[PDB]
Amino acid sequence: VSDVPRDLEVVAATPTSLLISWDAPAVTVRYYRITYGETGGNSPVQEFTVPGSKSTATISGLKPGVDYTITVYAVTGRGDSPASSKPISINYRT
Repeated sequence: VSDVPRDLEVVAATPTSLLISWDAPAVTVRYYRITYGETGGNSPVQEFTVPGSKSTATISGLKPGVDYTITVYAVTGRGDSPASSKPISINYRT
């Protein structure tokens, strides 16, 4: 029944890459969408999707010491009614 991402935390931080790790439900999750970009910007860095099969993912192309806002869109869906999940976002300085 747990259909809400959790344990969103940072495992490690390299001088040129960050490793984030959250959680994927047990239901049939089509795909996820992780977008990131500095707060108060006119052009977000970027974003990418995944079969929601992996609960972790590596990212690169950022900068140390800077307010970072990440947002994860858990898109499940079944066969018709677009079950718009509950996208959530959190601010964190990395």
